[PDB]
Parts: sequence; C-alpha cells; structure tokens
Amino acid sequence: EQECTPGQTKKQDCNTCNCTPTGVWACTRKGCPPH
Repeated sequence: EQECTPGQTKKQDCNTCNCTPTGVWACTRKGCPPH
C-alpha cells in the first residue's frame, strides 16, 4: 500500500507514469502528441 499496484494510468500530458505491481510508476519524457 505505497500508492498504487494494479496499473492505473497517470495523466501527465506528453507521457504517462502507468501503475505497476509495486505502486512506483514509470513516466516517459519525449514529446506530446497532437491534441
């Protein structure tokens, strides 16, 4: 119970942290898609 576990999606514009079986997410940083 750190903050997450399943796989919720983190809206951060241009990228996404995504959730994992351990809270800690993965945020990528490259560019933003067309709105």
